[PDB]
Amino acid sequence: GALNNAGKGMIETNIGNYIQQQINLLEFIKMEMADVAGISKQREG
Amino acid sequence: TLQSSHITEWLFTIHDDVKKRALECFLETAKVALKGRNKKFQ
Repeated sequence: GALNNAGKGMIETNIGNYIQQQINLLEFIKMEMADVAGISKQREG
Repeated sequence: TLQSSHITEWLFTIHDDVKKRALECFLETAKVALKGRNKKFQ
């Protein structure tokens, strides 16, 4: 009876979470460089 | 915005230097043009 039921499969990959992890890491590293240089975000604008 | 203006004030500074030199150039050009029998300068 699985041929008339069970819904439709989905080839889904959780790449969005990976992308968000990369974006968060980029923000963290940019903030870290700003802190090391002593040139804060409020200090650049 | 001032601290952001600092980021492009280097462009503006070199632009000002170029403008100054261009105006000295135009001044010497006008000085040479003076002695060419043009009645506009009168």
